[PDB]
Formats: sequence, C-alpha cells, structure tokens
Amino acid sequence: LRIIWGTNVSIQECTTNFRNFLMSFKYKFRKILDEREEFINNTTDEELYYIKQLNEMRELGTSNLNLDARNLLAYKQTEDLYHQLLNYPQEVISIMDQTIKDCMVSLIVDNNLDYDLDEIETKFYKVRPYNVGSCKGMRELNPNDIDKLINLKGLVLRSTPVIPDMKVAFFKCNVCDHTMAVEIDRGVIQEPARCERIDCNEPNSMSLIHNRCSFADKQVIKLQETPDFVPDGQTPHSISLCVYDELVDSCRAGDRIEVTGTFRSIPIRANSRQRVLKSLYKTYVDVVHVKKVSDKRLDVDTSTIEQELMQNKVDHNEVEEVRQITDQDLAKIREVAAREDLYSLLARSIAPSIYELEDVKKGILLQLFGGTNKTFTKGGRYRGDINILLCGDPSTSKSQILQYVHKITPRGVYTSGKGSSAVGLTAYITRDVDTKQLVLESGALVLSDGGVCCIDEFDKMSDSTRSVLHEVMEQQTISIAKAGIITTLNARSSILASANPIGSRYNPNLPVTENIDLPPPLLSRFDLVYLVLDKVDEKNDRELAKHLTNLYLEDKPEHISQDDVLPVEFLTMYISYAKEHIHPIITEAAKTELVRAYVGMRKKRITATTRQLESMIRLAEAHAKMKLKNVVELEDVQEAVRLIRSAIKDYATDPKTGKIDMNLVQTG
Amino acid sequence: RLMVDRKLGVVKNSGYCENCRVKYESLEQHIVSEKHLSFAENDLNFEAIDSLIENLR
Amino acid sequence: SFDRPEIYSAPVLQGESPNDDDNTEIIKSFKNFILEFRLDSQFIYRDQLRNNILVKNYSLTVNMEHLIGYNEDIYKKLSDEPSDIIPLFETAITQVAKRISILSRAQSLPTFQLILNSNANQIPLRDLDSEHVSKIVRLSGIIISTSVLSSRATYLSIMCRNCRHTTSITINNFNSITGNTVSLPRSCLSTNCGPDPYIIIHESSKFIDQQFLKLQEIPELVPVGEMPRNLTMTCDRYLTNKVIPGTRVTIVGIYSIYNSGGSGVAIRTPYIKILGIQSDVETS
Amino acid sequence: VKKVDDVTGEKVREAFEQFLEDFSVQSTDTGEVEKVYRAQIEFMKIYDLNTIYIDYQHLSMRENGALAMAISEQYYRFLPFLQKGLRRVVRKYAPELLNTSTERVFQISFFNLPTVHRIRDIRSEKIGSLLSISGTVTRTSEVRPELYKASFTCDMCRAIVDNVEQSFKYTEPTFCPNPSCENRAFWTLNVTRSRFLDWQKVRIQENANEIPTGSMPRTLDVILRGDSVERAKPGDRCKFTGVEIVVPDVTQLGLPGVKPSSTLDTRGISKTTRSLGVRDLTYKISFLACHVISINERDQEVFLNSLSSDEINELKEMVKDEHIYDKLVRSIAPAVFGHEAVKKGILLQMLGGVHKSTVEGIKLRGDINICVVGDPSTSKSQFLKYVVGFAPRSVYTSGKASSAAGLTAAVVRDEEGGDYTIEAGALMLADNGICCIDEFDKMDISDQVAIHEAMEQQTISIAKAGIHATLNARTSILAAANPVGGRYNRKLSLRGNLNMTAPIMSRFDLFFVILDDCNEKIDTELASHIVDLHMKRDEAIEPPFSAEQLRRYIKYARTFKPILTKEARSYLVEKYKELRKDDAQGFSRSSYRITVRQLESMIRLSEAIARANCVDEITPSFIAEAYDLLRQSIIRV
Amino acid sequence: ISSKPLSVRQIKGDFLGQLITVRGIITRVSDVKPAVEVIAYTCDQCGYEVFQEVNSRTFTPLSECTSEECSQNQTKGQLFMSTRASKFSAFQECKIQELSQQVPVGHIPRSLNIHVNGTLVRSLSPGDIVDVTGIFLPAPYTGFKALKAGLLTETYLEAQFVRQHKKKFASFSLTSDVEERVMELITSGDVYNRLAKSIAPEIY
Ligand SMILES: Nc1ncnc2c1ncn2[C@@H]1O[C@H](COP(=O)(O)OP(=O)(O)OP(O)(O)=S)[C@@H](O)[C@H]1O
Ligand SMILES: Nc1ncnc2c1ncn2[C@@H]1O[C@H](COP(=O)(O)OP(=O)(O)OP(O)(O)=S)[C@@H](O)[C@H]1O
Ligand SMILES: Nc1ncnc2c1ncn2[C@@H]1O[C@H](COP(=O)(O)OP(=O)(O)OP(O)(O)=S)[C@@H](O)[C@H]1O
Ligand SMILES: [Mg+2]
Ligand SMILES: [Mg+2]
Ligand SMILES: [Zn+2]
Ligand SMILES: [Zn+2]
Ligand SMILES: [Zn+2]
Ligand SMILES: [Zn+2]
Ligand SMILES: [Zn+2]
Repeated sequence: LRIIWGTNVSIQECTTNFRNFLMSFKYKFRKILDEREEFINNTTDEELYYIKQLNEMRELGTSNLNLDARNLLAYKQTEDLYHQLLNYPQEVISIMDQTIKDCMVSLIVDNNLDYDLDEIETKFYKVRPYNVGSCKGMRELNPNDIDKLINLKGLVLRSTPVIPDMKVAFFKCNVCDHTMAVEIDRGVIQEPARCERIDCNEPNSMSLIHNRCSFADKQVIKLQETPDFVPDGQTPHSISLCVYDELVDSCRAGDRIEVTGTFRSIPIRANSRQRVLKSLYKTYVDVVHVKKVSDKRLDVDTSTIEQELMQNKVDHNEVEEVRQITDQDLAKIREVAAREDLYSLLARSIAPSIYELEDVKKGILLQLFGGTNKTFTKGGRYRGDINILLCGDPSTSKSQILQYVHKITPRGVYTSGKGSSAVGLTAYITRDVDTKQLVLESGALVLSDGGVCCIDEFDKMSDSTRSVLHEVMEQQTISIAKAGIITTLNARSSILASANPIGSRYNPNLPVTENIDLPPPLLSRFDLVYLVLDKVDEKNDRELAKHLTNLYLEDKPEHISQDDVLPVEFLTMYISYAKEHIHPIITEAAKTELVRAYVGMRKKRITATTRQLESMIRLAEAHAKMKLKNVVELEDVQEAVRLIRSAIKDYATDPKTGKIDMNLVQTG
Repeated sequence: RLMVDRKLGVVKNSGYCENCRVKYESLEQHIVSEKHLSFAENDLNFEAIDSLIENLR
Repeated sequence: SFDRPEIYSAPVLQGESPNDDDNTEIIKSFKNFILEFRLDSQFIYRDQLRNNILVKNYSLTVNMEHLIGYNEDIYKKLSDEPSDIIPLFETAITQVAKRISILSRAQSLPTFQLILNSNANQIPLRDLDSEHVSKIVRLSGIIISTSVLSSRATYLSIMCRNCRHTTSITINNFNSITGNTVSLPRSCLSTNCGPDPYIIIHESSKFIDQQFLKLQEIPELVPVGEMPRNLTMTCDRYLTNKVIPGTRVTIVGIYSIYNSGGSGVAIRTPYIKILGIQSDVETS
Repeated sequence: VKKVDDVTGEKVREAFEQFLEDFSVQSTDTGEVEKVYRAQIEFMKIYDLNTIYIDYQHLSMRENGALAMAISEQYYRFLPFLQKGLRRVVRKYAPELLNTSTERVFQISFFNLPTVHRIRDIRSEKIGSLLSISGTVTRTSEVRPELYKASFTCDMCRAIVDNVEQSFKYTEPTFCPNPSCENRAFWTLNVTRSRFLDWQKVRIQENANEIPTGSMPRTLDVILRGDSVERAKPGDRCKFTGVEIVVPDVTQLGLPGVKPSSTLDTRGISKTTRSLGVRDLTYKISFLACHVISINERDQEVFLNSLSSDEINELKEMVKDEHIYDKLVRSIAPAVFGHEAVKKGILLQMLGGVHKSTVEGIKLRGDINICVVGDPSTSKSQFLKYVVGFAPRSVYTSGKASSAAGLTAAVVRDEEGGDYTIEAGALMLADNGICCIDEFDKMDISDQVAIHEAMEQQTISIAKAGIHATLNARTSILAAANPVGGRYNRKLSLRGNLNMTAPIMSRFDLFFVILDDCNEKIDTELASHIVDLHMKRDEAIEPPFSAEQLRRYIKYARTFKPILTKEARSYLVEKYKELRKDDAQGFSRSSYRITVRQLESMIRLSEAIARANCVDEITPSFIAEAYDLLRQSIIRV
Repeated sequence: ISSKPLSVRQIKGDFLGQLITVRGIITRVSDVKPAVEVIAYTCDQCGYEVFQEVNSRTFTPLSECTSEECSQNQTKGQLFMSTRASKFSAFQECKIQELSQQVPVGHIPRSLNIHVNGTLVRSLSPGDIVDVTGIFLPAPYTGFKALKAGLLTETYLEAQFVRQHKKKFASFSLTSDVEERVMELITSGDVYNRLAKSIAPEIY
C-alpha cells in the first residue's frame, strides 16, 4: 500500500517491478517490441542486458546507469513503470537509484563475489533515462507537462561558468565560535536565530561563513530547439537547460545534443529589492541525460576534445562522446575496407539519392575523412581540414550535397552567404535576458570547429565578409581583437562552399577564373575546386530522369537504386573509426611523387600556388586514411592529383587559355 | 513522509525466487516465464547436483 | 479592478508528532475532558453545557478537582499559566457548544466563558506573596463593594476616517484587566491616513458586562491595631451581579498585576481576575 | 565564556611550526644540512619583508602528507592557524619581525603545486582550498585599500574598540568593551584608526590553447593581496596559487533553477498573540591569490648578474662567433624557406633602435615598422606566425577581426549601472613588443586612422565616457598585406598596389615585396621543404640556434645603446645622397620614393644591426648593411 | 449583441465587462506560459496544503502557515511551494489589430490585448483574420504614474471563442457538411476549369 500523495507511485511496487526488470531483461524483448524479430541473434540479445551493465559498472567503478526508457515498454511488468517514470521523474528516479544500489549489493552478496561492500554501500548510484517519448517539440508543452520527463533535441549555443549551489550552510558564532552546519531543504536554509550551545544563547551571534560552506556545481546552457515537427509561422526557439554536479561542462557550444530532463517552472522575482514573484512562471529543463552521439552522424573529432575527454574522466561524468565499436563491427569495418571497390562504394554511399557525381562525392568523402593533424613538439600545428568549392551551372545538386554534409557532420553551421556577416561568423557580444549581462557567443565559423561549415551562395557574400574566411581556411584559427575580446579562437572547420558563375551559367567563352570570380588569395585556399557543368547529353538525361522519378514511385522512398550502398549507420561509423585510429605517414616515394606533380602543375588561367602542394598531401593522406592505411604510397598521391585535375576539368581546359571544351566534358 | 493509502489513486502463492532473482506474485506464471525456463533448460547451472544423481547410483 | 484573493488550507498528511504542549493538543484534551468525564456514571459537563445552551447561558462551570482526576499535567498547566491556558479551555467549550447547539436545534453563539471553581486549600488574603503572581489562587473574604457594570468591547467594527476600510477587532480573551491590552490600530491596515485613523461603528459592535468587586479579609481575623487588608477583583460576563456587598465568599482567581501603594520604585498594584465565585449561606 | 577550540586547527598549527623549524635540505655538493625556512625568516628580518615563500614540494614530505592534505584541502579553515604558527616561530626566532618597524601582517605564499588547473576546471568542490590556476591577464585594478582590522566607536559608549578582524566582509563587533553599554547593532567605522591591506583585482581569460572547441574564453576575477599586488600586468600569461572563494553575485536573479535562500528560525522564539530576515544565497566563484609568477632590464649589468653561468658560457660563445649576424638571420623563422631579407628585417625589428628625445620633445622613436606585401601564398603569414610565440610581448591579430577599440584601448562596462574601465588593446598588450597585423588591407579606414594615431605619437588618447586617459603604445607593427586585385602588379607603384592609406604607409620603415615565379629549381626545393616539413615534424627544421638561446641573445642585445662614430655620420649622409640620386632618375621608377623618413629608417636600422653584432659603437659597415637592406626593399617598376 | 463584430475603436468603456466579439487581424502572439492561479504550499508541521489565489501580475509568497493547526498553535510551520499541486493556466497574450476596412479616413489602426487561457491557447497566430469573442475586462493601470488622473484601468479581452475567416488547410476534417459540398462541386463536373476560372472572375 502507501502510494505517494499526488502520484500513482508506490515505493514497494515500483521497486519490485524495477528490480524484476533489471534482473530479467534481454534486448530481444525490445527487438520484439520494435517489430524487428528477424534481427534477433542468440549471442548478445539473449544475455541479461542490465546484469551485464551492472557488472561492468561494478568493475569500472562508475556510478551512473544509462537506462533506455523504451526498454521499460518491452518488459510486461514495467509497462506502467514507463508511464510512472515519465509522469513523476523525481520519485521514480529516486526509487531507481535506490533499486540500483540494492541490485548491485545483491549481485555482490548472492553470487558471493570478492568485491568489498564498504565502497559500494557508500557510493551514490544514479539512473539516466534518455529515450523517453520524443514528440511535442518544446513550445507545445502545456503547464500540465510541468515536472514531467521530456526529451529535447537541439544545438548548444552558450554555457554559463560553474555556479556554486549551496548544499550545506556553515554558520559560526561571533561569541563562542561554535558552528552548526545546516542542510538545504527545497532551496531554503534555516538560518539559526540562536546559538544552540547551552552555554551562550546570544540571539544574532551566528554568522554565515560563505567560503566554508559546501557547494555543488550548477550550469545553465542555452539551447536552440530543432524539433521534428515545426508548426507553420514560428521561428527557432531558445531554452535554458540546468546541469548539476557531473554534467557541468559536458556540453560545449556548437554541439548537437539530444537532452532528456525534467520540464520545470520557477517563479521569477520582479525586483531585486522586494520579495515579490511574477505570476507568469519561467520554464526550463533540469538535465538528467545528454546524448551527444547520433547513429546517423559522424563522431566528434577527438583531436579537438582531448583535453575535454580527459577532463570528462576526472569529472566521472560518463558522457559518451564517441560511439562504441564492437568487435563484430570492427571486423565488418575491416572486411569492407578490404574490398576492391572500397573507394567507389564509399563515394556512392555519400548522398545515395543524389545522381551520379562520382568526383564531387569522392571529394566530399575525402573532406569527411580529412588529412592528418600534425602537432609540433617545438610549437606548431597542421590541420588536415579540406576546403572544397563547388562552382557550377545552376540546378546541379550542389545545395543537396551541402545539406547532406551538414546533416552528416558532427558540428557545423549552414550559412547562405548574403545572410552572413563578418561579426556573425565570429564571436559577438550579446545580452542575456536572465542575468541582464553582456556575454560572448560564438559565430558560425567557431560553432563549426571540429566539423564542416557549409556556405551556400559563396559568390553572393561580400568581400569584407569573405575576409574572415582567409585565416580559417589557412591557419584554422580566428585571431580576434575587439572591444572586450582579444584572443585566438580555434576554428578548425572544413569549408564546403557552393557557388554559380557570373551570369548564373558557365559561359565557355570566358576562362575559368572569369566564371568563378574569386580573388586568387581565396581561390588558393580551396583544396578542391569543382566545376559542375550541366551538359545536354541524351543518356545523362535518360538516367537522371529515371533517378528523380524513381523517388516518386513510393510515397516515402527506400533508396537502393544502385549496385550496393552502405547504410549511413555503417558509413558514419567507418569514417569515424578511420578518423580516430588511422594517422597516415608520408613515405619517401609519396614525397617524390608529390614534388614531381607539384612541379608539373607549376608550369588568363588559374594559378597553382604552394597551397596546392599542401592540398595534395592532405588529400593523399585522406585517401590513405580511407583505406585504413597508416602510410601514404604513390598511389594515394596519384589519386589526389587526379581528383584535383578532374575537379577543375583540366582534361577539357586548353593549357594556353582557360576555355572548357564543351564537347570534351565527361558527364557520363 | 508523503505516503497515503492506495484507496486514493493507483494466485495466493507469492514470494522470491533464488533462481531468477525476481519476485513473483504467482507461481504458475513464474515457472512458465522466460528467465525461469532458460535457467531450467541450462544444465550448466545444475552441475554439482549432477555429480550426486549418479554418485549414489 | 479585481477582488481579494483568498487563502485556504486542507489536511493531506500527518505532520510532525503532536507535541503535548501544543495549543491544539491542549484544546483536544480539554474537549475530551468535557465530552468524556463521568461522575457517578453521568457526563456532568456535557449535560451541563447542553442545558446551559438551552437556557442561553454561554458558560461552563468546572470543578478543578475533576480536572485533577482526569489529567494532572494539564491541570498543572492551567494552575501555573492560567492566562495562557484558560482561552484554550474556552475554545474547547466553544467548539463542543457549537456542535451541541447545532445538533440540538433540529429537535451565532459567542465564545463561552469558563467559570471554574474548586474546594482546595485557600490562601489567606494576608498570605499572598509575589510567588502567586499570574497564578490561580483560592482566597476567602467578604465583599465590601460592587461597582456598576461597565461595557467592554468583545467584538467591535472599525472604519478608517480618511478611507472606508472596514475591519473587525474581536476580543474573546483578556477581558479581565484594569487597562486595555488591545486597542484600535495605529495605522489604516489597508496597506497615508494618519495616526489612529479608525473609528468604532457602535451599532454593529458587541459588548459585555464587567464589575469591580472589593474583597476584604474578614474583620474577625485582623490584627488589633492594623488596617484590614482589601484587594481589588474584576469579573466579567456571567460572573457579574452574582454577589452583593457583605457576602462572605470564596474567590478562585488569577493573582495578577496592574500599574497605577504610594511612594515606591518598580512596585505594582495587585488584583484578582475572578474565574469563579462561591457564595456561602448568607442573608436572605 | 569558554571559546570553542578547533582541535585539528591547533594540531595543524603545531605541525606547521615543526615544519618551519625542523625542516632541512641537502645542498648540491656545496654544504651540509641547511634549514631553509629559518634562513628565509632571518632574510626577511634583515630585509624587512612581509611575505614568506613556502614550497608545497617541501610541505608534502612532512607529517607523511597529513599536513599537506589539510593545508591544501581546507586552506580557508587552517589559514589563521598557519598564521599563528608562523607568528609564534617568529616570536621565538627573530622576535623583532613582529612589529611594523602596531603589528606586522604576514603573507604565507605557497607555490610549486603538483598540478595546475584551467579556468574551466574550476569546480565548486574546491571552494576554500589551496590550488593553482593559470590564465592570461586582461585587466588589473589600481591597488586599493581593503579594511583588514577595523576600529569601531559605539554611539552609547564613545570608547574605541580596535583589532576587529574583517575576515572577508564588513563586520561590526558584537559586544562593547565597557560592560554597562550592552549594545551590539550601532557602531561607526573610523577610517584613520583602522588598518588596511593592498588589494588588486586581476581579470584573467583562458589561455588560447585551453579554450575548448566552439566555446568562448572564460574569465575569472583574481584578488591579489599584500605584496603580490602589481605583480601581474595585462597581456602576460600568469599562474596563480591561492584560495578558490565565493563572492556575492546578485546577477544570478532570473536564472533557471531554485536559487538558495535563508530564513531565520522562528521556533523557540516565544511569540505573544514581520521578522522576515530573508537573504539570497547566490554566489559566484572568485580567486584569492597569495602567489603570482609569470610563465627594468635596461641596464646590462643587472641583467647579466641574475642569469645562470652556463647561459653566460653560451652567450659569450655566441658573441665570440664571427658570422653571428648570418647565423641569427638563418635562425629566424626556420620553417619559411629562402626569404632572407624578410628574416633580416624581422631580426632587426625584434632588436630595435634607441628612443631619442630632442630638447623641445620631438621624441624620435626607434621602433622598426615592417610591412610585407606580395603575391598569394608567399609565407607572409608564416612570418607573422613565427614572430608571435617567440618575441616577448607580441600580439597577433587580423584585419577583419579587429576594431579601433580592440587594437587601441576601449572603454567598457561589465555591469549596467557600474562604472566604466579601460581594457587594454592589442597595441598595448604588445607594448615594448611587436603587433603582428595580418591582412592590413582588409582593415577598415577608421581602424587604420586609429592605428595611425599610435604610429605618429606612440600614444593613444581616449576621451570617451568620462575617462580622458592618455595611454602609451610603444609597439613595432609587423603588417602583412595583399595588393588590390589579389595579385601584385609589377608595372604599378607600391602605393598603387596597396589600398593602404599614405599616413599609415609613411611610418613603415621597410616594405618587403615578395613575388613568386615559376622557377624550376626553386619550386623543386620549396616543395621538398614543404613535404619534408610534413613528413618530419622538427627534424626537418635545422636552425643554427634554438628559440631559447636566440631569445636569450636578443634579450641581452636589447640592453645596448649603440653609438655611431664620426665617419658614420658622413657616410650616412653619403648613403642618403646615393638613395636620393637613385630615386627620380628617370628610368628607375621606384615603387615608393625617398625622403628624410628613409634617412631616419637607415639610422635606426644601423642601430638594430649594431645591437645584432653586440657592439656599443656603430661601425660604418653597419650603415652600409642598413643601406643595402633598405635599398633592396625598393622594387623598380 | 455578443456576436456582431466590433472594431477596436468601437470597443469603448461602455462595453467593459460584457461578452463582445471583435473582428480583427492578429499581429503578435506570445508563448504559452504557465500562469499561476492558485499557488499551493505544503507545511511540514501540520501536514496541511495551504492554497493562495493569485489575481494580479505579481504576488507575494506565503512565509508562515495559515492553517487551523498552525494558526491556533504558537510554533508556526514554514511552508514550501508545491508546483505539482499548484493550479496553472496555459496563458497567451495575443494582439489583435483593426482591419483596413475598419480604420477611419486618415487614421492609424489601433490594437487590443487578448488574454487566452486554458485549452483555447495556440488557436491564434499572427496574420490570422479572426472574430474573437471574449469578456472585455479591465486591468490595473500600467502607464506613467504622473499621467494617472483617477482610477484609470487598462483593458484586455478574455478570449472565449475564436472564429477563423480563412480556415487553415491543416485543420481540415472530412465531416458530413464538408463532404456534401465537395460532392456537389464534383458532380457539377469540370472541377479544374471551374476552380481556375473562379480565381478572380472579374479578371478576364
Ligand atoms: N544530379 C542530381 N541528382 C539529384 N537530384 C538532382 C540532380 N540535379 C538536380 N537535381 C534536383 O533538381 C534540383 C536542383 O538541385 P539543387 O540542389 O537545387 O542544385 P544547385 O546546384 O544547388 O542549384 P543552384 O546552383 O544553387 S541554382 C533539386 O531539387 C534536386 O532534387
Ligand atoms: N575614470 C577613469 N579615469 C581614468 N582612468 C580610468 C578611469 N577608470 C578606469 N581607468 C583606468 O582603468 C584602470 C583600472 O583601474 P580601476 O578602474 O581602478 O579598476 P577596475 O578594473 O575598474 O576594477 P574595479 O572593479 O573597479 S576595483 C586604471 O588604472 C586606469 O588606467
Ligand atoms: N618560402 C616558403 N617557405 C615555407 N613555406 C612556404 C613558402 N612559401 C609558401 N609556403 C607555404 O605556402 C603556404 C602559404 O600560406 P601563407 O603563409 O598564409 O601565405 P600568404 O602569403 O600569407 O598568403 P595570402 O597572402 O594570405 S593569399 C603555407 O602552406 C606555407 O607553409
Ligand atoms: Mg543551390
Ligand atoms: Mg596570409
Ligand atoms: Zn555561541
Ligand atoms: Zn525462477
Ligand atoms: Zn485609511
Ligand atoms: Zn557600546
Ligand atoms: Zn502548518
């Protein structure tokens, strides 16, 4: 009996149901739940899932269990526990923490394990439900949804410094120096009105010692909603998330995160002088789980968060920054990398629904892989970010290729050229409405750090806006010296720009540089300049028309209209593994081929600067990273040179004058 | 402190099961449950008793 | 142009352990004493309260020895802090009387007065030291003066002068004091109007009777060459016009203090708040 | 009343006393047992110092680490006990140091902590504990007096209660000295009869290498107290050791969450039948530093005196070298290949001339300003990259990412309703250093005029918002620019190639125009260097001098005052004549024409060359070298 | 009387307190926020739930319990807010504006504040031309204090019903009357040409 007032939750029944779920859950239950019974493999989907998780947490010393809420729907006894957890997260999560402690104690005692029970008993175990029902955006939540477990998805814009939240107030007597330690209770600390010592009973002798109190970490994070459903006429919304005591600093600006937390409302005092609250409550989210890994997205660049990864180890936050690759997945990755057509398979796996553009999708793949990041022991840095420009005739799917690389990249901001400003692409000063203070917010090029910034309409953006991209495309930094901000900000973001030539058509009469219409200093920064031309070829029309019209045969198309394309789930994992674990090293034969080719190109018309040698190297490295090779041979350099030449269509360009021979184009 | 009776809001065999480590409200549904059947069908769990069945015989 | 927001409560949970000294525990124990006390298999106090309600006698007469026989600790509380415990007993009587009256009307009343008497040992009027102050004392004597009844406000409506803010001041306790402990507010209470802006609406106010008696030690047991010692007493409501001068009485009261026996420093004038008068056989 | 004693506080004080007395160190083959801290106490006795430097490495060994835990973890609690122990040790050994020469205030300055924290590694578990952080100083307060031991006069009893310890906030006493008054709430602070400390509030940003991906730099307010004031100046990267404290922060109003609050306990209070006493317990994390070290030299002898002997060995060997100029040039920007004139110019800029003031105060400046222009991808920004990170007090910035208020000082306001302050600009964080401005052409005209105001007078005047300060910006400007159209026009003048305004262009001593050509051998060799620089990391870089000893040599050579001998004056005149004759010839068509500004450029370049050769006399060969370096900079049209 | 459409100008102070319909165009809609109506507190001493009604823009929270037990006792209990037990309302503050056909000659259209509460929220969006029926109610003055001459009151419309002149395509439901009309359109034949020629029929 004895349910909790205001809730359906009964401590005994909920504890029993959650314990039964923990002891007797296998992932085949969820596979049956998701109507995926033919994916059920007896080897790993028939082991108790949470028993193994509890054992791993006991062995590793961690304290946080990541509970998939939908799993509770798979189990019959916890079909109601799912609704209780969603409706009453506080009570249910407290009961779940207690149940986790009991479960681990039972695992140690009942199996008679050697593990000490002292440090288990004194440890506080926490549960992190994440995969709760995903719907209703954030603006469609009514006041009846207050104090409910909700799931938001969005982009991190800003994060306040670590705020101390007092948990224990330390008072001291001004007379006898006797101290009590009051505990906070629902945000209220009972200040003593008399010294509890029987010797002296001075009324106002007690004074709060701020620096000797006990404090905990609190952080407010500014998030932009990116809901699955967007009602007509509304604009993007910003909300404030609250992370507590282990989740502080786990989210950086520019991160795309799915956050599960309690939808809370607080009354805001109208003035700082009097105690009067406003009748209109302010809504926010108490974060209980953060998911920074998407199964259809590349992993974050580990070379940019090494300090953050190891700070995450000290913080014991247990936030999964990069997805887990199992032994079977690693074997599959190696088997696919051992294929003879690996390059063409990965190229056509990039945006399967865009028509054949083999070099554009091969350059995109190499940019996704990137070069090798070389840090100098004596001071210096080379970044393997590859900048690609897609200049071409209108209607060539340049924008669909930028939209895929924006969706597939871990971090990055999609800009439109004329809608961007020099200040907008870098750090700027804004005003917070909560604190009424002046704060710094990142720009598009800073939020894209560690990812790819997609810039559409690269020709339409002005000369002064384009000035900030020079330092990013060359040094991968932004050295800002403005009123209030004087520092160097890492901007290690590849630049994927799209543009059409002047007149909105590639006139063959004018040379390449006249059509592109970009200053030598910016056209050199692009590692791969693609000329995407819309030639009238009858078979090309025949096949592009079948491709486009096949997408309309079924209401929601499942695209398998190729020999074979890897799923984005496998493609992203392969690319992330290659980026993380493969660091190609240039060999001497590769060096000779590189020097050979650079001198060959170094012999109006588009120039060939020293930056082209540096695009070769990194491009070659990208190729060497694609095949999981730790060294670069001359084949990779030859492929990089061939890609560079074919991107600008040198096979149809007269060496003397930069005319494109329309009859020599190889659309195919 | 917040507990109130279930009159507000929301097969006599019941008890613990040392095999499955789960509490059941009904014996005839625990023995036919998934985990109990899996435990019973696994002869590795009943190994030391297997010494006795034929040690006496 | 909106109305007054209301404030209301409802019991949901057990709070902190009922503590014995809590005014609400004391009221509950007095209510249980009134409803459950039996003398010769008779609920004497319940029947007395009902009969008093029928005859429109809004008071209850209680023997303190019966209270000793029921609960000794709260008898200690009543006899040691009468000024703080007597209103609780009156509240208990009022609650029980409301229940009885409403249940009996089918085949409002003010706060009931506790007229408590006893037959315990009596302190002589010359034996009252300063240790009896603010305590229940039984003392015998003879009444030598009974003043005219004076009107004391038990519930008065007030209205601000430079406003029309209507308020009500209720005096259910502390009616026995030479001064007036509760006065009109010094501010408009509607939060400038000025100091003491309230006036009393006399046609909607309620008043009670008060009388000043003068007890004296009996002249038989007096020192030959000294003045007989007298003592001022104050009674209210149903304890007024009960005795006439010359009546030999037994007064149960609170030995209290008021400030007014001539040349002295920090000295005070003692008096008796009468809680019960026990007249003897006197002249008919 | 029996005052409650902190038993572990007394124990920590006793442990600190034995640490101060009995600690011994083994010298490196130069003596027997020496007591470090007794020697330090007698040292600060003789020199009347107030700060004692305690090494945490030394402290960790004592009490099997039990003194170490307690001091590092509960520093705010055990600090008074450490002060008492130090005072007792001074009272028994060297007892004359306890007086000001009322009472001497003692500063215990811990340093050499095992680990250094970042600004973003600061967490609320470590409040009131000893720890070390690092950060780049942006703003420093004027030293201000902070009430340390206040004196109070009571309105009833006009006596004087003194030594009222102000721990962290204004605190009136509780009991009067005279027993009759019995007053606690009414007091007056009399300022003369009070005692004060020195307080500076430093603002520190995160280091550029510590900012995470996509995040913005974090700022912290460090509080320097005692003798550590003015030890940090804007621009320097300093590490601080001290207490992580909390200060009231009323700006947390409106923030999400349940902000803590305090209410007076209303039980056991004896009501008779509105006393709120409600406060806001919102705080922000600040830092209180007891030790600052950075991570006036114009005199040569004082610089050589405080410098290790082996470094003297190598410095004098470098001076004894014959081609020291050529080796220095080859050691400048080793990653760049083949631009040797630019390396010469950078070395001379990093050395500099002498500042000379006339009788009436013309104040001739001896800072070499260099502009590097040329074709795309010619290593122009790889020389600016090299200068920042090697040259001390060097600030790198870009044209489009800078403003007039970011290069010169700005007038900013942290809090609405708060006063205004001067946060130091790029031209001041690089004071007595180099400001490397990349993409000078991209910069706006107004920003160029602002930089012009600093190139003419080496000073910046800001008269905005009620602050009328005149700041000095003694900086050399190394600028990188791109010609209009994105490519240098050989048949056009240097002025026609550059959109840079003439008032700016005049103050640049050297204009290095770098052009690339399709030379077979040069391209084969640049490409070998780029790929070897990619294959190897530092083995491909083979400089004659490492950055350490090169920086040491430059630091030594900056201490000279070069003088030119009598024949040098006449040859300077002759070389100026030769430059004027070369210009306006009729067919030379120089990129920029010659005037008396070139003659001043030549003098300061000769002084820089003399500093490079480490001689106080400017040989006429130095004037010849400066003349050649200047003349080769001009490009014929 | 309550349904004849009124302009923003035609809604004078005589109509205050009445149920009236205003015809206009919505120009600004705020986010649906929880506006507290009866804030609830729990007392740990007596175990009571004390409810305080909220009527104005701002309210002062209770500090000491006001239940029977604590009021009768001398040791009062300090009572904490209970958000889940409090009464909240989905609150929106829309702004309606005069249509161009309602503004007099040479005048600038004036706006009116609409207070949408309960399940009626999210029924008004900017750009909607709507007939909003609600109770015209007064509010405490919010202008400059020096300009207050008497008991001046701000006004708003407590929305009760919304009629959309142009029904949104997303809110379409195939009810019976919608069905009969569509069949009477289809059975007439030539739907494509009839619909095309019916678009601006005076354009030829
Ligand atoms: N090769 C292609 N593969 C797939 N869809 C294509 C292709 N070419 C054109 N399309 C389709 O036709 C449209 C044109 O593609 P877009 O992405 O608009 O081209 P674009 O190159 O961005 O055009 P500009 O240069 O910006 S006018 C899209 O809606 C595509 O679905
Ligand atoms: N009103 C002013 N007039 C002139 N210089 C000023 C003025 N205000 C600030 N400054 C400059 O700013 C420097 C910083 O010193 P302060 O202004 O005293 O400190 P601050 O950085 O404003 O710190 P706090 O927070 O006010 S203690 C001064 O040394 C001046 O150079
Ligand atoms: N002489 C050289 N020595 C070493 N690296 C060189 C040389 N010339 C060119 N490079 C390389 O070519 C690239 C030049 O990039 P930057 O140094 O930014 O050139 P830049 O002259 O600033 O170009 P702009 O003016 O910004 S288009 C880098 O990869 C350099 O390492
Ligand atoms: Mg497009
Ligand atoms: Mg450059
Ligand atoms: Zn005390
Ligand atoms: Zn079982
Ligand atoms: Zn009034
Ligand atoms: Zn005093
Ligand atoms: Zn209460």
